[PDB]
Amino acid sequence: GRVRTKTVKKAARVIIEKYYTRLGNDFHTNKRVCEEIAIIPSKKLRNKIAGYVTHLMKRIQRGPVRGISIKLQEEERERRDNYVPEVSALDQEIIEVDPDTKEMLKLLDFGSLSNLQVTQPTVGMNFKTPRG
Amino acid sequence: KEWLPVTKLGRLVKDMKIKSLEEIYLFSLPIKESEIIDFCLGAALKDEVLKIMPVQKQTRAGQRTRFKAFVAIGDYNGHVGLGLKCSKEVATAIRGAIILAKLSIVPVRRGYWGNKIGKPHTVPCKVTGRCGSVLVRLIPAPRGTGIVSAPVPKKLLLMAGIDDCYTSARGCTATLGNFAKATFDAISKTYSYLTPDLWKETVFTKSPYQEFTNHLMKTHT
Amino acid sequence: SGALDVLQMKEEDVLKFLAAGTHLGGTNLDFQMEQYIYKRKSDGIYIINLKRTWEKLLLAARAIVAIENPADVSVISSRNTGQRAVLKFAAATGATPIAGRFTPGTFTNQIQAAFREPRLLVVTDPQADHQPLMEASYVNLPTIALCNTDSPLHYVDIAIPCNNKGAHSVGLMWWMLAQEVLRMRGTISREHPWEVMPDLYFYRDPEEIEKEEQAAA
Amino acid sequence: MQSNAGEFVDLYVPRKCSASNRIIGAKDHASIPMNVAEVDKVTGRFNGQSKTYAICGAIRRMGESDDSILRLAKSHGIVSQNF
Amino acid sequence: TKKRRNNGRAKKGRGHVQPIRCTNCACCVPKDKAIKKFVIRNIVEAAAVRDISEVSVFDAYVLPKLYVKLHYCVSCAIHSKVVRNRSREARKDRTPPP
Amino acid sequence: VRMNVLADALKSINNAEKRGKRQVLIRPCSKVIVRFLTVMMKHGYIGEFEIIDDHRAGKIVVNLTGRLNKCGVISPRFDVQLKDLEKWQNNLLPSRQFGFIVLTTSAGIMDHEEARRKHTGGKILGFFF
Amino acid sequence: GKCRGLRTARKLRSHRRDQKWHDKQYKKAHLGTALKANPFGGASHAKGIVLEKVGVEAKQPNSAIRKCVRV
Amino acid sequence: MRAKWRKKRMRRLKRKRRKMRQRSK
RNA sequence: AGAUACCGUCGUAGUUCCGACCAUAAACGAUGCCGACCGGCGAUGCGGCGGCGUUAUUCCCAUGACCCGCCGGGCAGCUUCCGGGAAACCAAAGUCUUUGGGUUCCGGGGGGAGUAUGGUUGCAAAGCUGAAACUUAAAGGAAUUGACGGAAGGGCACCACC
Repeated sequence: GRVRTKTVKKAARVIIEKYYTRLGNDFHTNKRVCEEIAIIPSKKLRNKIAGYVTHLMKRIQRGPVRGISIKLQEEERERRDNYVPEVSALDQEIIEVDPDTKEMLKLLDFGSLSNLQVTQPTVGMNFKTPRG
Repeated sequence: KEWLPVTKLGRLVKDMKIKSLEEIYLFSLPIKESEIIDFCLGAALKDEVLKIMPVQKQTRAGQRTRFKAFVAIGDYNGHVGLGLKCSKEVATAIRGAIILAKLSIVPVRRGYWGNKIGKPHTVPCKVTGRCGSVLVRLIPAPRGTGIVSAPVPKKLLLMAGIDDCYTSARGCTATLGNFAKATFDAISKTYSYLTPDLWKETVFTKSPYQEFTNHLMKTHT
Repeated sequence: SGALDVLQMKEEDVLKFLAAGTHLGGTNLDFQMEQYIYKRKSDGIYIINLKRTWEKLLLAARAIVAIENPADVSVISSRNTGQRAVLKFAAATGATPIAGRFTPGTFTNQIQAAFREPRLLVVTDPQADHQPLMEASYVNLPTIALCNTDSPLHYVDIAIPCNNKGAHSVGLMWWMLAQEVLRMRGTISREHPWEVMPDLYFYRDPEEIEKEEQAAA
Repeated sequence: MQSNAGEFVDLYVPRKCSASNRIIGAKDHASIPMNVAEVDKVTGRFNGQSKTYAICGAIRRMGESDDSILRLAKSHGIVSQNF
Repeated sequence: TKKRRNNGRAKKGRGHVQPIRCTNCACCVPKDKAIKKFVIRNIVEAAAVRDISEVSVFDAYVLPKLYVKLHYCVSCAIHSKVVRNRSREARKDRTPPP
Repeated sequence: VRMNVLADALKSINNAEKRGKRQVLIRPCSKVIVRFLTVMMKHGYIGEFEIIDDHRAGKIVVNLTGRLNKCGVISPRFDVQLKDLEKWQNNLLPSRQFGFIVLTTSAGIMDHEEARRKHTGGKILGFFF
Repeated sequence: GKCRGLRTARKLRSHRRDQKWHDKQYKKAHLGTALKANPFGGASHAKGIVLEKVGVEAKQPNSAIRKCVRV
Repeated sequence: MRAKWRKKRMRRLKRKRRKMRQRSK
């Protein structure tokens, strides 16, 4: 029966978004930081916070945290800011084109193209979910 | 008192960069600040409370009796509103409802009945307004009449500066909750009503979020 | 967009709208989508007329350019399909994104910290991202939507008819949207293709992030 | 707006819907200015002038804004006549 | 006040449907009005079937099922907890939960 | 059945205003409808229309703007003098600036104001503002 | 008026002439049943000889004797 | 009293009221 | 306690058919009827049309059984700031102070009372028509919060249990 309170959880989240630098994985490293970055009149309330901090400091190293938005999560977008892969689905020369879509391009400028491949329409039209 | 404003609409008001709230009723942009009204129309503003109505929700043991202040508002030249705020004491609701009255002050269209000569005196059409079952219907009158009405819908039509009017309240006007709002809606449907005056096609002049955008880029983030 | 040969649907553009799966529509038809549809296929699929896909997005780019401030144009995606697709628009264009969880009450409630008072909204799915549409209909906030054959044209002012359901169909319809705004503002010329790849905008499946280490090993 | 003299006698002339012609009230908050940026025939870029079409709140919840904005730009010289 | 849109029943263009009797009571409740259940069930449930396969002379004889279409009156359906009161929006769900 | 053509055809135009439809097909085409619609055209509340000729009663498609608030008929056809006309224009029109009661005078179908100039009343048709 | 027709004055007047009797104030002032049963008989006042005194008890929550007079 | 059984008691007594008018014929 | 009650066992008229009477029901959709107009969609029922294929008598077609849609009318449905309404709700209860498409019946605070009386039909029970005296500050509709239930479901506790 050890569920963290809102003066422990929020109080921890205010530290981590501000102080990602000073904290770490180990408790005793960032137990003593809470003497500097918090003015707490309670030894018990300190360990409750500083303990939950480390549990969230193990969650920035495995994923993102819910109530966080840091320079590392600006850096997270920065890494895939220009993620350019191998030539994707818009570098294809044989593409599946539906035959009745050949009519809606023939009416436009695009009668017959270079890098398409046509198919044939599917008889025995059975698409609907059976009623019930 | 400062009022360091929050909204983009209210940010332009304090700097005296919007000329008046005549643009605000053109672009239909919501006055969600209470110091835009006290800035402009606060000058000749007279705030009078209609009703003090306690309401009792039944609790486990005893009653929780709150109070309600139906506050009429308006300068005597072309603007009125109605504010309803429910609070547990008599000093909070009266102070609180004037703010919600100011947030919903509307322009009233006054004009002319019969010969269209002199000062604007009356409602320029037979507007209607109905909330609940109350049906207060405001008609243009001949000049120097006074508002021939009940104590309360006169009390708001006096505040508008609409001197000449013929009222015809219909339904349960006993409940002053529906009787102040229904008369208010009628003088909120004066500029909702297309008269042949308004046919000079409206060209869409530049919005104060477009007009003053460079002011709205280097005063905040 | 109207009988200009410069903003004509180019030869490089149709083969992106074929390969992505944007002509591939739904089985159900909203009555106000006959105005954006050619003809119903076999297997009950609606062909979105890809000229009537194109023509709308150009004015939708005129709309974003018509806003002088690039910042206040909010861009919305709560469904994962377009969360990255709207986020890559944000940095390039100079706009503000909503990449999952729009807080109901941001535009109306002042004293919420996230108080966007925007001037224009861009919406992925009107059904999924329905929450800002209401608040967009509570302040004078025009509504742009990347609509579909299934999605309604409700509370939206310009519709961009897409297949906004498919994974790689969404980000391509965001890339063409992101291009056309930067083209008009004065980044890109209509002689050369834009260097930024549309696959950048496609939302990467965390199932397929567990693959690429082995895929090209 | 005229009195018998002729001068503007009311305190503002309100907006009027570009789609339906029914006027836009002082607290119709669901109303929309909608500016469209003007494109040069050859350059393909913003000029400085702007193309404006407003719709009242009663039409956006009707679902006929993007039917009317479509027509307010089909034969006003923005979007293709064939379309 | 009109609690249900249909009048607690499922006739809309008849006026008269012949009543089939209750099973728990014998209340004359109309056909559409009655909460109808159709039971499709083994004649021995789960514990006895363990044994009777050894007493069955034939090569793995699958049992006959027992078919009861129950006709509940509304005072009987809610006595035996077949049906159940629902919230004002939950009322209108005609979807039978598996 | 349809017992008033000037009512049920102009009940059809008012639903197309309140919705906001650009044009409306009003199915009966009587001699009274055209000379009603013209007095809304000549005063310029509605745009122009055309009467579709089949070998039946015709059909009418009217180009509507949102300038028309309400087209309101009066049934039956009540006789109106010139002093009684003052009371009709009171309770049935909004302001005494805009809004017309059209009525079938001996001189032909025209608004109350032209019947006031020409000094000849008749049976009443309806109003429009 | 449910009927509005131009020659319907002999049903508007005749129906009004019928349904006015369902008005409880009208029928009271126009029958010979209420007029006769009035102890005064269409009078504003009346003299009368006192022939006993009645201490009439007050109706509901107010417990008091309303000292009245039989006349 | 149920409006049905009030109606029944008014009927039983109408049958009685008629019987105390029948004896004078 | 008592049940000329609920429960059980018998059981008379009744239930059944034919021939007459009777004319009333929560006869309810508690919503008159003919006409027009004003949203969307999935269904379905009947008729007719148009549209690939599947199987059916193969001996190819006429044609069913499916199948995609369309149209006409009916039975309801689903959604919606069309709009209304006191609300619950309703594409009708909408187009209604911005009040008139036509027409029938009918209501006028609660009781007294569908009572008295006459008239009238019925074999009778009773039906239709139908008051008044006197009486009274409410009767009521819808919804909200609580309390309560010999209502349903979910919790907590050695001042409960195991």
